[PDB]
Amino acid sequence: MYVYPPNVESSPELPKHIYNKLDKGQIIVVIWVIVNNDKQKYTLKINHDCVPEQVIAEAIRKKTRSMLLSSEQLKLCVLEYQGKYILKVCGCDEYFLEKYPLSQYKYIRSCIMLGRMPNLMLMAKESLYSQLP
Ligand SMILES: CC(C)(C)OC(=O)NCCOCCOc1ccccc1-c1nnc(Nc2ccc(CC(N)=O)cc2F)c2ccsc12
Repeated sequence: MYVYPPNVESSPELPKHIYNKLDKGQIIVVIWVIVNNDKQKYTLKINHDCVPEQVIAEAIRKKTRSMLLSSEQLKLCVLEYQGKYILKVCGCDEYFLEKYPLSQYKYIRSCIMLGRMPNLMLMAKESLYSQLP
């Protein structure tokens, strides 16, 4: 269980041809989760420069929407749960573990260029843990 550094570009600035493909600075992503090992997903529209914990936070917003939480109650729940999970590129041993604008990760910036939908798996942070020798 080696964990590799984040696969990011050298600058958060988007090249001209990629910047002009944003829809009012926003992108759409699909977030998968294992629930039986059944799968559920969210399709979320987010600012391109959201950091991975803000993506997990938006999914927390969607999950608790029916509770009619106030902004303070949502902040409390987000601070409690957003650190217990991590985002992983579907089908690849690559994680978004560090605070970078999402579009600075090479997988996301490639999805924006090619017009492809980013697919990410939200997983428990403990699955990264290696046992001690
Ligand atoms: C924020 C906390 C941690 C309190 O929310 C949970 O306990 N989540 C559930 C456990 O999954 C653990 C990880 O889940 C999350 C953790 C953080 C943010 C969002 C989720 C999340 N939750 N549900 C998702 N779909 C989903 C719909 C309906 C059901 C059936 C049902 N009647 O519950 C089950 C489902 F799974 C999806 C789909 C994509 S992300 C996501």
